[PDB]
Order: sequence, then C-alpha cells, then structure tokens
Amino acid sequence: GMDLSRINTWKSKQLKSFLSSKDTFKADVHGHSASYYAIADNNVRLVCTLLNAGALKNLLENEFPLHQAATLEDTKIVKILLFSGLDDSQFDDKGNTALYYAVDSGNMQTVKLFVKKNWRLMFYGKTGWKTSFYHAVMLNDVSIVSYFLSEIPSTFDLAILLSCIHITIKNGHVDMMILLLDYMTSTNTNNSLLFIPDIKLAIDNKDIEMLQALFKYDINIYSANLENVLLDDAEIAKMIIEKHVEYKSDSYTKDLDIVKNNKLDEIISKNKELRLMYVNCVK
Amino acid sequence: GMDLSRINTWKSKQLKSFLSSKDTFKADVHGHSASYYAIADNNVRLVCTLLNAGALKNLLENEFPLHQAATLEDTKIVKILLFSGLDDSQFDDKGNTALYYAVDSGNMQTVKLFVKKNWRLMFYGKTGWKTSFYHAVMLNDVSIVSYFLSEIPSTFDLAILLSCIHITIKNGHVDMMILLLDYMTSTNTNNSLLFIPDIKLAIDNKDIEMLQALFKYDINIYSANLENVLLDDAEIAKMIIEKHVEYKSDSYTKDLDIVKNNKLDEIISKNKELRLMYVNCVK
Repeated sequence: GMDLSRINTWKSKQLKSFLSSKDTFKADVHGHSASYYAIADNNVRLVCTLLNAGALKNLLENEFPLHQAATLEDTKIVKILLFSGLDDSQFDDKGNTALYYAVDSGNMQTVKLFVKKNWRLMFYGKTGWKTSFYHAVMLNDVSIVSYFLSEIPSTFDLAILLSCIHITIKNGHVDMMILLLDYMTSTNTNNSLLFIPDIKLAIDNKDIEMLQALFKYDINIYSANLENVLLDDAEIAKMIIEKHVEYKSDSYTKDLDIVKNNKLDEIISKNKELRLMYVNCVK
Repeated sequence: GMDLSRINTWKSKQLKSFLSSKDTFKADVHGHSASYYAIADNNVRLVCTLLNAGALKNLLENEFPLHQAATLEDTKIVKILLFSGLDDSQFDDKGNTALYYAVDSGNMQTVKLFVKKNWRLMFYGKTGWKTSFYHAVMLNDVSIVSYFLSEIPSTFDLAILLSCIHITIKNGHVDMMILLLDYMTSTNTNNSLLFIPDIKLAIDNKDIEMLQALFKYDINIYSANLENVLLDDAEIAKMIIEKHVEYKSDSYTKDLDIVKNNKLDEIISKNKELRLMYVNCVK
C-alpha cells in the first residue's frame, strides 16, 4: 500500500531506487502518481527527472499533466510538457482543454502562451459552454476576453457570440458587453444593425447603465418586437424612440427595409405621450 | 357620466364655463381631474389657469400633482407647483416622494431641481427601500447616484449604505460599487478596514471584474470568515492571500488588532498549496 505524497522531500537514493522499481508510474492510495505531486508543488527539477525516466509514456487514464500544469503561475512545466510532445488541444475527462484551466486559474501568462501557439485553442471544448472563450466571458474576466479578442484574425467570425451576449446581459456585465459590442461593430462586414438577442432581458431588469451602453451602438431595435414595450416604461420607451428617430435620419440606416417598414411608427402615432416623445427627439 | 380627457382641446368659453360650474374640481368617469389631464399633456398654460381658479385648494385624496409633474421632462410645472406652496417631501399613496419619480423617469434636470432645494430629499421615503437614493442604486443609474453623492455634505454619513451595497453586489453592478467604495473611502473618518457584508456573495458568483474592483480597496477580509473559503477556489484564494500579505506590510494596517490576531495565518501554514501562494506574494 503506497503513498507518494511526500515525494518532493525525498533525497537522491530513495528517488533513484523508486524509479528503478516496478512501482514508479503507479497511482498511490490517494490515487495520484509521482508526476502529479511534482507538478502540484511546481517541482520543475523533479518533474524533469520523472520525464527523463519515462513518466509520459506511462500515464494513467485519468491523468492530464498539461491541464494540471496550466493551473500553476510559473509557466515552466507547461513549456517543458509541450516540448515533450503533449497535445495542447487534448480534452480531459470533463471535456476541457489546458487553456480552460489557465483561464479558470486566471494565469494570464499561460493564457498568452497557448494563444500565441494557436489562437484557435480558445474555441476548443466538448460543448460551446466548455470553451475557454465562453468560460472567460462567464467569469466576467474582462482582461482575458479583451486579450482573446485582440488575437482573433479578421479572417474569422466568432460563432459562439450569441451565448456570450446572453450570459453577459443576463448577469449585468456591462464592460464585457461593451467589448463584445466593439467587436461586433468592427467586424460588421455587411453593415447591418446589430442583432442583440436578449435586449428584452435588459429592458425587464431595467439596468440603466446596461441599456445606456447598448443604445450607444447601432442595435436592431426592430427584430425584438420592442413596439410592444413602448407603453410599458416611459424612461425606456424614450430611449427606443430616440434611437428610432436617429435611425430615420441616419444615411447608414434611413433607407433600410427594417427601418422603412417598421411597426413602431404605427404605435407611436396612436398614442399621445409617444407623440410628444417623438417630436422632442426631432429637435 | 362626466369626461374631462379632452380638456386640452377645449376653448376658453367651454373652459371658462366649466371652471364656473360646481364640477370644476371633481374627478371624471376615468377617475381623473382636470389638473391631472393638463399636467399629463405638459399644458403649462392650462395648469396655471386651473391653479388660478383654485385647483390646489380642492385636491382629492388620491391626487399628487407634484409626483405627477416630476415624470415630465419640462420642469416648469414642478417649478410652478413649488411656487404655489406644494410640499416637496410629501409621500404619495405608495410612500414615494416626487424626487423618486424624477429618478424613475430618469429626469436629471428635475433630480437637480429637488436636490439643490434640499439634498435631504434623496433620503426620504416610507421605507429605506423607497428612498430616491436606493431607487437610483437599484436601477443601476450611475449618473444619478454619482450626482447624489456629490451633493451629500461631509457633515453627513449615509445610513442606508448597507442595503445599497447588497443589491449592487447581488446584481453585478461594478461601476456602481466603485462609486460606493470611493465614497466609503473618502468618508472613512475612523480609518478602519471597509466593512463589506456581501463579499461572500461575489466569491460564490465568482465575478472576476467585481472581485478585482473590490480588492483594490482596503476592505475587511477578516470579518467575513473568508479563511473558510481559502481551500475552495484557488484564483480567489490567491487574491485574499495577496491582500492579507499586503495588510501585514502596510503601516496603515499592520498593527491593527484584526490583522495581528487573524484566523487566516493558521489555515495558510497548515496547507502546502496555501503556503506556496503565501510565499510568492511575500517577495
């Protein structure tokens, strides 16, 4: 019955012997190998000695050393393991990459390490909800996400953008949404209004800073059936009307089919408060 | 059944005749008086004609003209009604002041009007949760709150600060929290660590931007029992330890009793992972 947990305190004689034994790459009574303890203590010298003895040719079915090394602040074991030929896109038993754990541990230097290797790693995961990009968004880690976006090539269109927007609006992360909105605006190649799915959610919560930030951008106020809410809350109704009025005088928007044949003007004309709001927007 | 809803169209003759009648200050079939419709329309000239005929000496129990005028963007009727001697601190049938409705409508000019008159108005309401100040916080209206704080005299300590912080952290309003935190720091006359009740809330949610903003201030990391959470999540545990370590080197904090006799050092020293983190801060 074996216990390796104290391996980092062993001297040469005991380690050398151990590494000669038939036990050297077995898991102990706690279920961990020697590589696991060396990594956990950031024992670079020991890690390498284990690697020199053939530890990576004898990994168990539940051990993912790269994923483990990704939680360390010192990136050296991660460098060593990549040099040894470990695959940076491998999933563990929870469908996560090593990058995911660098995000989850907030190790920026390890995040930058994997992303300089290939930026595509930020979008690998068993599910969309298991990608390093989405997890950064979900954690409201504005630094990591700002960094991720600076590394997406223009040649690429973010697919998972709608799930990100949802969780962001839902949980009130306004700086995050500004980042996502700046990115949508800058990659708006067909020059249309921005489709924000959960604008209804921000209305219902009435987060004034969130709404004010949304309305700074060329958002699609029409494909949300927002005309239904113009008689609901006047402060918000005024923001929508102000936007609509702007869209009717902006050459970028005034001749769009969505603006021309809108169902808002109908509701505005039938009500008196809304009419007041409109004409006060016009100057 | 009498109906006054068109009154804003009436001409002087019909109006002059109605103001002579015994019906002049009754509510109609819809339940509204003439002043109500005039106000709703922002019909300043008609409001004044109604005031001149004695409308304010004949208010019914459910009539709150100032609260109604506060929802208008034009502040003129609010000015008129205050000249006529209406009480700016009166509660309506819901325990709210007129200022509450200026906040709820987002009318900054009306907010500034009531506050220049009497800054204390921002803290009047049936309950703490009905104050204009709390309502602005709950709406995440950072502009209104930023304005309100600039108008609190140093001679005053804000009482409701507790519930404002709760709602802010519960709902992820980082810029709001930053406002409240700068205010707390500015008025920290006892030069103590900041007491932040819902710290455990931001830990459970793991909002990285919220936690990073919280940890920039001299917050009380000790009166939360946080040592409990040091073995839970390593990214967060590391922010706590970094802070604690700084508190032991800062002359502002190192000789505080709460720091000296802390329950964290215990837990730090018993765990290898924790001592790892501790020693890396410590350089």
